[PDB]
Amino acid sequence: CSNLLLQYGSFCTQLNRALTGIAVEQDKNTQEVFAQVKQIYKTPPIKDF
Amino acid sequence: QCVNLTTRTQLPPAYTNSFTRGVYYPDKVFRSSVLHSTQDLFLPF
Ligand SMILES: *[C@@H]1O[C@H](CO)[C@@H](O)[C@H](O)[C@H]1NC(C)=O
Repeated sequence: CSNLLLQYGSFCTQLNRALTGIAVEQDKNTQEVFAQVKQIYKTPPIKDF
Repeated sequence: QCVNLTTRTQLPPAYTNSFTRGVYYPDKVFRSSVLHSTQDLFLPF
């Protein structure tokens, strides 16, 4: 069946490319939402607000 | 009639590495500037 499927490598490459694009897009979404600032501030030890 | 050789100095069989050898045309068709995939009996690299 794999030997018969070899002639559909274009289709399967297209599918894998689409899914890879989706995955990279998800990583990009998370980064652009949360990593707005690249200075990791830490809260002061004392709580006087 | 046929004669069998008697003088022999034999060693264990020797080995070497075949790298990127043994590739042959799988068809009598002319293709130019194409990345073509195939499956057949091939010598592994
Ligand atoms: C070679 O010698 C004879 C023929 O001349 C033959 O019968 C024999 O089997 C051969 N020797 C070996 C070791 O195979």
